[PDB]
Amino acid sequence: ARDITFLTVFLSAWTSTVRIEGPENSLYIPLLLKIKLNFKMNQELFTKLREIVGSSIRFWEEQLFYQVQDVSTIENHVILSLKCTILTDAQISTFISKPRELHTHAKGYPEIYYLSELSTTVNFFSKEGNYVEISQVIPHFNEYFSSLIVSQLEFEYPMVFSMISRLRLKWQQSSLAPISYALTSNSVLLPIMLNMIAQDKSSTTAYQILCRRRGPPIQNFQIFSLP
Amino acid sequence: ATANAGKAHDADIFSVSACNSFTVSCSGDGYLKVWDNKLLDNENPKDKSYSHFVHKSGLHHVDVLQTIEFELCLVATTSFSGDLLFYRITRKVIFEKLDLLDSDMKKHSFWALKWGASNSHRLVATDVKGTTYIWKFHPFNWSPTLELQGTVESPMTPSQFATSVDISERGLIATGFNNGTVQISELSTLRPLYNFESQHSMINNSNSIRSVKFSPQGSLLAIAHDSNSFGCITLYETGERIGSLSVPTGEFAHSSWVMSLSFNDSGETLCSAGWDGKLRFWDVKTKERITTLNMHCDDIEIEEDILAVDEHGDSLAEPGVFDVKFLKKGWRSGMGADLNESLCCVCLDRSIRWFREA
Amino acid sequence: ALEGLRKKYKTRQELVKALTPKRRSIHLNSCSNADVLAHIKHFLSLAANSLEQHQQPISIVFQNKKKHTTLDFPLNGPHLSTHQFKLKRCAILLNLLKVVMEKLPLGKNTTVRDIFYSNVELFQRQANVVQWLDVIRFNFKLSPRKSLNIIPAQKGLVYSPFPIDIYDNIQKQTIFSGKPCLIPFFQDDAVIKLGNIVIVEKEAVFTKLVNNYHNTMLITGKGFPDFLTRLFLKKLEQYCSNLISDCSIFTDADPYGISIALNYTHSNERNAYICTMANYKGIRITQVLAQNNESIQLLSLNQRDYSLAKNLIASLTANSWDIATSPLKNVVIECQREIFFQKKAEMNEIDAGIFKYK
Amino acid sequence: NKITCTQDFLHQYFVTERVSIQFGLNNKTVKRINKDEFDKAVNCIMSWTN
DNA sequence: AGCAATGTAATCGTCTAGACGATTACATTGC
Ligand SMILES: [Mg+2]
Repeated sequence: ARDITFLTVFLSAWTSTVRIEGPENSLYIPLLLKIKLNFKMNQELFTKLREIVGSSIRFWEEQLFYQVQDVSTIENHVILSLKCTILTDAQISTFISKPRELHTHAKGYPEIYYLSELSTTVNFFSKEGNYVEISQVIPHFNEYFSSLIVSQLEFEYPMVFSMISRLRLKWQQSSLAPISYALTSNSVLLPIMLNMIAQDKSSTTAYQILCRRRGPPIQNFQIFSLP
Repeated sequence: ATANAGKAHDADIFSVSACNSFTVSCSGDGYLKVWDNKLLDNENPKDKSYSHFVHKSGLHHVDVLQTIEFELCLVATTSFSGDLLFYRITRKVIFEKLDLLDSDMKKHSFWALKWGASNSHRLVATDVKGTTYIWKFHPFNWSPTLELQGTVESPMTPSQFATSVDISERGLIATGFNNGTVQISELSTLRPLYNFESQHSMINNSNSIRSVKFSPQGSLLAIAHDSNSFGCITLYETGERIGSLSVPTGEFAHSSWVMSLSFNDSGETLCSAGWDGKLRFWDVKTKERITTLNMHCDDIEIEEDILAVDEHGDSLAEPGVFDVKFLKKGWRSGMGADLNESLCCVCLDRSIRWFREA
Repeated sequence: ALEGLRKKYKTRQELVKALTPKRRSIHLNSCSNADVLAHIKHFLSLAANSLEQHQQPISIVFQNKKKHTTLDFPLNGPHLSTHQFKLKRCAILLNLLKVVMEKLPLGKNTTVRDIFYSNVELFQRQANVVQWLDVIRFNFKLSPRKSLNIIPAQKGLVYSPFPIDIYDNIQKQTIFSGKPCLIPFFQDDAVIKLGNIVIVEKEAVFTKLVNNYHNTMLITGKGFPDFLTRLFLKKLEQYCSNLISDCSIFTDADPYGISIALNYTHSNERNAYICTMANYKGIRITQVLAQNNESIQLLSLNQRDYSLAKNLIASLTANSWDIATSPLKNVVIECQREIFFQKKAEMNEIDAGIFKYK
Repeated sequence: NKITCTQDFLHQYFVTERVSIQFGLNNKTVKRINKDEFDKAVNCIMSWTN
């Protein structure tokens, strides 16, 4: 049971976690995806923190192209039920599952793993103690959930927390079956092309700031904006 | 009644002007053909055609300016691509092209043109879209300069062709348009005093305005338009209607469009130039026809000077008239130069014929 | 993971170009069926095996019409331009490269329309198929017209009172007398046999002449003529010039008709195949105002009708100077006349016997 | 492994910083903090209050 | 309906790092 838990970057002192349900050239795919944000802080504080957490629906719906369902709180958490808009179950089946069993041979297809939970453990240490101040945590909810996207979550998981890569996938997935249907009169190359699109590095946020920058207004990145 | 300058140009003459020394006339074949006003006894104006190539696209409008109070004379002309082409004609004759506008402003197609004499020389010109600019002359070691002082934007949306313009003495820039709506402004205020329209209350059509001329005093305002198959003239006294000069048979003054018309020096007559070929002289009091000048191509037996066939093969026995002008006293030379007031005309068969009555 | 990409490469540049996926830039180019078949098969196989085994992001690079575009597969340009839906051009390219494979060995040409209707939900337009065909035709040093077994769809229609007989060594097609059918299709070798020419537009006046028919043949590409109609006219002239006489285009007065006629008359400096008999006797604005002396026919010029009328004045007069003598003199004068007059005529409602001599 | 910082990479390389209106990725308020100094600081903060 | 042209929008070179401006690109007129 392989699990990956990102190291605690002390920006305040918090952590993360990616749970995977797979069997152990790979392709990572969203489940069917709940993002937990338990604070673990040893008032209305929980209410306002949940307000900031739920203020990111505009991000999750206009940048990552997700679909929020529940903002339920299981007694400690501020989880967000997220269902992918691009990688729907129909697409998940059609792109990879059909050739993964129809063309049964030593193909070399990428073994698809999964991921469901992203449990963040942001633990603030207020200078005055129990009391806090509002709008003072925006450059703390924006310099963690943007740094984590920039550093690794766009490299090792370019299908679930990548803005531009998912944008490209939803832009060019329509002409993804007829481009191999006209190349080998089959659909063998669909998993290979879908893995190559994820493996592309020229669509991550790292190689996108450093360019000629013809178009300014994209990748707002100002998530968890105060209402 | 005067020496006709037949076959002047070879594509199509489109306008004419008078300067008491010059009779500048642009045309479609690119070059002006200024004619000296003063002949001696019988010298044909054909050898006096001091042509000078200006722009190969073509020319439609032309207007001059004479200031004698040391003898600075200018000639403005607009092309069929849209360009102000001032030409300071000195005196033999030299065509020094002048550049008084920066290239930055030169982005639109100017259409109309008319000079305004100083009582402070002024020139205005309408754009194809409908904008109307207003310059001001500062000639004053020697550097003529055209300076802007206003621009009366077309109120309508979408905007029309903005056919004609005027710079009347007291100041009323009657910017005609392609369907009524004769914009009226002020030279020192740039604020539209009125905004006229076609008094016609018939079905929706395209009744264009061909000419807008004022009175020497500054009271009357002649308006020439067409009811899409005829010619009509309705006065807009400073629109407010005074009357509709026409002829009995209906409500029309000509059998085709009234392409151009001009006022007189005393403001007591209104000559007309129609596509029907006649020159019917109106009056501001009786509003009745005075005389008719039918045109035909049989004045000279020899065919080398007269033009009767167009480029395609039809017979121009019925030539249209694009522009006529009036000359003040002592402008033309010859018999009856001082006792009579002369006028010039431009026809379809490319023949400029100066005229004189009585 | 940045642990190995940030602490070892330490430059803003020299990294976005080095740590870029290894792209196999593939050229489309490397006059017979077997040669093009083998080259296209080599392209398809080299793309397919590279995607399958080596996992290589392909980069299709080719040449376009000379006055360079590269279609990368995984949109691997590190510049997210808003206008970037580039995989719908690549999947049409690679889909036409499969229809070429499926149609070359049969040796029977297929029209563009059938190919489009086979996969309409993918191509989404019949213009896209033609656009991408005229690129892989050029990149293969093949003629756009004599090409890899893809043909036009016979837009132009001809009425002829005598059975003309084409002769193509693809065997002969035959236009029949008195049956307004489409112009038959043939390659650029046929010896056309007869057993005059009046060209029209809009198919409406043409249908009216078919209904009336009071030895004149009625060639007519419907809008702006197609390649088949121009080849038909050219070969008809060059094989039967001693029979036919008085070719005459017939378009209305809009500054569109003067371009439809110009299509038959003469193309740009690179004008290989054009009918040279195009004596353009069109319905001009001086031919409607003469018959207007028997919903108005005359329509005022808008901002498209004119903007395109003064673009055939700047274009025609670019190298040739003398307007007095030129084959485009008639076009330039008629083009200036519409701009000056501000009103365009029509030919649909003013049908008469002018089309015939009598 | 561990994540870097959005500005650590943004400042190691020479970015003209005007992307704040375009990318919104420039927050000047806080930066990366070493784990040892942060730990000792929070320990001192807790020890002061008792 | 097979071909074409206008209009503007977007990107691509130069010249002052962004801008503007002087160029191509393809969508939306059109017959
Ligand atoms: Mg038409």
